[PDB]
Amino acid sequence: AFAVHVNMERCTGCNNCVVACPVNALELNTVNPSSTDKIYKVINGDAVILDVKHELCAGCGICVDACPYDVIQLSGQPP
Amino acid sequence: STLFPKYSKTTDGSKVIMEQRLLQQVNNLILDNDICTGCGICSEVCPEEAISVGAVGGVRRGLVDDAASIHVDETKCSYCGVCVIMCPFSALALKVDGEERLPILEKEGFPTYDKGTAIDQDKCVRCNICDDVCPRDAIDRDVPLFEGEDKEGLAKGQAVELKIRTVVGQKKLGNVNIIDEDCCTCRWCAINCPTEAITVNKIFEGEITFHAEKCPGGCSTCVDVCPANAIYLPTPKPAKDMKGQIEAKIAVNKDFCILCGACVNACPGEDIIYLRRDSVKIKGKETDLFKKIKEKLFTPRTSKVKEQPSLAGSVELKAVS
Amino acid sequence: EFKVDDEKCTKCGICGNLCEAINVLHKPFSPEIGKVEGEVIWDEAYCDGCNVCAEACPSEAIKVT
Amino acid sequence: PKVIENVGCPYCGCSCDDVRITVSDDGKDILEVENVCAIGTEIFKHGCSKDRIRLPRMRQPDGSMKDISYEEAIDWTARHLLKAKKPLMYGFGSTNCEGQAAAARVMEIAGGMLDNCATICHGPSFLAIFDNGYPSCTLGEVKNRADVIVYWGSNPAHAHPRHMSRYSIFPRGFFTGKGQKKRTVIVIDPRFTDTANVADYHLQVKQGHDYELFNAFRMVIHGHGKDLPDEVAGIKKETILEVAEIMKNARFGTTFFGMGLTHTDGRNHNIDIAISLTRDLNKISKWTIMAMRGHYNIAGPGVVWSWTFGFPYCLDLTKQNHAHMNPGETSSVDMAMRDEVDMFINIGTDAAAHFPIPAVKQLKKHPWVTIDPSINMASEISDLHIPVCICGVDVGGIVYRMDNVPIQFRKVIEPPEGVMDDETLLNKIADRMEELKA
Amino acid sequence: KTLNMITQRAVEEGIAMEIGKTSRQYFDACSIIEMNEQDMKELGIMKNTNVRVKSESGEVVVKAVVGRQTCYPGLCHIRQGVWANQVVPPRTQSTGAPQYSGFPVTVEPVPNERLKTALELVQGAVGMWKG
Ligand SMILES: Nc1nc2c(c(=O)[nH]1)N[C@H]1C(S)=C(S)[C@@H](COP(=O)(O)OP(=O)(O)OC[C@H]3O[C@@H](n4cnc5c(=O)[nH]c(N)nc54)[C@H](O)[C@@H]3O)O[C@H]1N2
Ligand SMILES: Nc1nc2c(c(=O)[nH]1)N[C@H]1C(S)=C(S)[C@@H](COP(=O)(O)OP(=O)(O)OC[C@H]3O[C@@H](n4cnc5c(=O)[nH]c(N)nc54)[C@H](O)[C@@H]3O)O[C@H]1N2
Ligand code: SF4
Ligand code: SF4
Ligand code: SF4
Ligand code: SF4
Ligand code: SF4
Ligand code: SF4
Ligand code: SF4
Ligand code: SF4
Ligand code: SF4
Ligand code: SF4
Ligand code: SF4
Ligand SMILES: [Mo]
Repeated sequence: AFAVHVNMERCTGCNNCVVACPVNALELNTVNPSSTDKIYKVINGDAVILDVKHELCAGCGICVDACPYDVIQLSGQPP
Repeated sequence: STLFPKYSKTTDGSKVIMEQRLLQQVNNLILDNDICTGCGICSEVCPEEAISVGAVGGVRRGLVDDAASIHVDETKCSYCGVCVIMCPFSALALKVDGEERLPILEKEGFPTYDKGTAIDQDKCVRCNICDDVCPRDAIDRDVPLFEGEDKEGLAKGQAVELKIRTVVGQKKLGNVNIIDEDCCTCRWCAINCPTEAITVNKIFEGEITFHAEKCPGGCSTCVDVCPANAIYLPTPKPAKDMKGQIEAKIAVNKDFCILCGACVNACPGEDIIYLRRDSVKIKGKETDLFKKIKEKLFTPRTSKVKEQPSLAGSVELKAVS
Repeated sequence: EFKVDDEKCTKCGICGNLCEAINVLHKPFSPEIGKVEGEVIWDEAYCDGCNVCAEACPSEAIKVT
Repeated sequence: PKVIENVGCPYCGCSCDDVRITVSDDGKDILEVENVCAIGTEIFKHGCSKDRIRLPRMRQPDGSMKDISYEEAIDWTARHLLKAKKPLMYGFGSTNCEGQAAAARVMEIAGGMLDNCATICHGPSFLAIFDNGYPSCTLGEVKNRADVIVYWGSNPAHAHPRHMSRYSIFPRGFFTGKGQKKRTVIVIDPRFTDTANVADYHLQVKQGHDYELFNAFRMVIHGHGKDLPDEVAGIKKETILEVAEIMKNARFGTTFFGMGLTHTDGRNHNIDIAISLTRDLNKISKWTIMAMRGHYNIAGPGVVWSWTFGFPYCLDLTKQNHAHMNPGETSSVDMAMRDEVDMFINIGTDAAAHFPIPAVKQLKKHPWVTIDPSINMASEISDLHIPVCICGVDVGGIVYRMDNVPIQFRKVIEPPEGVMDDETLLNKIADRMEELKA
Repeated sequence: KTLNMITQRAVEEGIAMEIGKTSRQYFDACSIIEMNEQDMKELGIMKNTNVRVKSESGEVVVKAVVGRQTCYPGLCHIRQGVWANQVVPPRTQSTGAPQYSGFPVTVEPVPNERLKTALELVQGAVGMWKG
């Protein structure tokens, strides 16, 4: 239930934070999908986090490790 | 107001030091963030409900800086030291004045874990397998280093007691032990020891199941955070060998799983993992507090997506009936 | 000359820790197999007829000539 | 608020077609664009502009630039194309495949030199394809099967942004359900690029020594790799052996290359040693080279002129009944150097900006015509600037992806009242030339 | 000093051109040297200061910065565009691909000199610089 922050100023729209998030990958890549909500979607060229109320993230670091030009900061402390 | 109950929480390098000042008496709950494994056996056990669990996967992978695996509300902590006794990999220590001091053990008010380690030195042969397979750095083998990788400990020819002919019996140069406060009872070293000379017994008993058909693929957080490296990504078969069975996405080795719980705390999935412990193995008699702690540790649990926002910044699992 | 018996070898380093000819590579440990498995590599450029490592092996896995 | 699905982003070789546009109520303003990268977002934001060129514009004696009618511009271009002796038409990187067919017809009538951005970009690669072949694959193949991925001399993070998230690394395919975590990504280039950040290996090679690197790899593959020197091209022999072992054990590999190979010493020999390496690896594994084509339809001129004249680029259409091709002799830059031209036509490119300035100086001695939708350097040093529709925003058509798979682009905005598209324009030029009876 | 050099891409550069080749965004994105920190110290180049990149086939005054994409000691880099092609040598080696990456160049710290805009560069190379 952590909080992710995306630096819009250096986001290129690469979409490798959307493809690599394992909560996004739940809908289409799971047998009998449990939850179909998504943290990121690239609207107007930058990654927007729809997870406003910080309910779905799990601090995995797959998205921080994925962005090619580090731009996603993961906060492990309560918002 | 009044100042002297000074509550402080400082991140001194890799140790998160949580402190309570007085004029002359202090209290230091020190968490070593290089050894924590993200299990919650410190949050389930806290009598005073202060320790919460944080971004296990990120911290255990190095992608998080402003947090540790666990957050302790040092205003609520009571410095009992139950967390220090009940943490399987000793990554929490209590220092009262300046020394590691556990009053509850000094008075025998709490049982401790019976990891039960031992290496019958009349059977071990100074092999190198047990140090090699150990997931944690807990095998202290004290052996002179022969020509392999270094200058001779005695000599290649003195690694074997030879009269210069025939060998005289047995060689066994040195001594090998297991740092009992670091072993997590994974049993990689007992299962793989050549001469069956290692005696370790798992602290927890139960069963863990992996519903592979619910893993969303590229999320090897469970693999990355498992302390005892029980988890694996089942290797994809080659062509002309797949035989219509495609592959599994994740699985576990029940021989090495120690029922810690880091996998469950780290998985971002919904219910891929099912964890349930049935019996903790202790020495020391018992307590009503310990019965409560058994009841808390033995409730089955599994992952969850979309937990409540009011507790944002921590983990909440699913209670399985 | 040299010959190991992979049938009766446990991949214990006590054979490659002695001679500078025997280098024992343990390929990475994975719970897949749950076992230790590697290879023993012997080079001519360093041997001798010392034969100490024959009986230093816990098992009788090594015969040399 | 009229959401339009399945649009095409007209910039990089990826030809991404998973773009969603929310066009305004009147169908002429783009409000929000989803699923596209920034470079693309800006293309659409520019296409939906309110203040854009609508009529041609001529250079008067005073040096200013005043508008003229389309028929007058067509007359000008037709008369000049016929009066010239060896005109050169260059560009075609950013146009539909009907735009690259109409141009072929126009210059068939004229008799000049017809050429595209292949010469200055991946034409050295084609010259290697001619030597050794092109063992390749479509991109869904690497999406659904690839176990090892090599980015040799390329930089997808900044060249093709959503290449990694669409085709190569992160997608979870069919036989690659585990996603990234079972893909081994090797990136080779002297810099520590963002692709190398995402990668798992990195072979930081001295710039220019890729031929020696490839030869080392191929000796390893052919089996007696012990004869390698201590280090090769700055890469250390043990790392070479590591990557080579991974490549051998790959279930299905794929190599991508770019300017690191096509713009350095031994332009085409780097590419053909790479192709030789791929053909050698297919002895024990499955490996497929693949070129990181730049513009959307830059593989469009290749195929269209392949079916029309048999030659992808550097076309010598002066004999009027048999064409010739020799890149060292018929290419735009070499002809500009040896002042072998008489007229330069800027169609779907920016020659002034992206050519060497000695070549631009040599070319400007002659008349200069630009057919672009918007102002750029060529349209600022040209003699007349004919507007044209933008592919994928004002006009649809076929485009050709990196791997020669035809994507069908859609139209989202109607072009400004008056502006025509290149196929109509080139056809009108050809009709007028035939009217002038040559 | 010989200081081998390459010319390559960047997303900010692509973004800039699609904003427009004559825009302040394009100026800022392309007029850039991305060299090594060790080389900057050894030459004597203050970070973020104009510098004279002079190869055998031209010359250009370009801002000198340090790039995240770590160039090893002895490498330079300009994002491709007007400024880089003011200095790219035209040699093709009978292939039609000019030496776009890997040509020697000397670098001279020359602050207090302005940068030349894209229009000024091209229209002055041709001889059309009205403004
Ligand atoms: N220093 C350096 N310079 C280089 C290179 C390098 O590596 N280093 N690489 C060289 C290579 S790889 C090439 S590709 C060039 C690339 O450079 P270019 O091929 O010139 O690419 P753009 O400048 O983006 O050209 C886009 C122009 O075409 C217009 N356009 C878009 N759609 C259409 C259409 O449908 N019809 C028409 N008629 N016009 C349209 C666009 O508005 C724009 O004016 O860079 C080259 N220059
Ligand atoms: N934002 C933006 N995107 C673009 C373009 C653009 O101009 N701007 N251009 C488009 C077009 S026209 C092109 S052709 C494509 C091509 O783009 P790419 O083919 O992917 O190549 P580059 O982006 O120039 O980066 C090439 C990499 O090779 C490295 N390199 C340089 N020399 C060597 C060498 O000698 N050996 C090795 N192993 N590596 C070397 C370079 O450091 C660089 O890391 O991008 C397209 N995408
Ligand atoms: S940390 Fe994991 S779950 Fe959270 S947004 Fe990133 S990839 Fe998704
Ligand atoms: S991966 Fe990074 S650059 Fe790409 S969209 Fe996500 S935040 Fe932006
Ligand atoms: S119980 Fe687990 S989480 Fe708590 S301190 Fe010990 S290792 Fe860390
Ligand atoms: S010392 Fe006791 S009260 Fe404090 S965190 Fe540990 S278990 Fe909880
Ligand atoms: S694995 Fe067993 S025999 Fe080998 S060193 Fe360890 S205790 Fe001794
Ligand atoms: S039980 Fe596991 S952690 Fe303990 S000594 Fe053996 S291998 Fe190491
Ligand atoms: S497999 Fe066992 S030891 Fe590993 S994380 Fe899961 S419960 Fe813990
Ligand atoms: S079990 Fe959890 S950590 Fe492992 S792959 Fe599935 S979602 Fe990811
Ligand atoms: S030869 Fe003997 S000591 Fe050496 S690896 Fe084999 S079994 Fe172990
Ligand atoms: S015979 Fe002696 S010298 Fe040869 S490998 Fe064995 S121990 Fe080493
Ligand atoms: S990668 Fe290229 S085609 Fe795809 S959205 Fe980005 S700019 Fe457009
Ligand atoms: Mo290109």
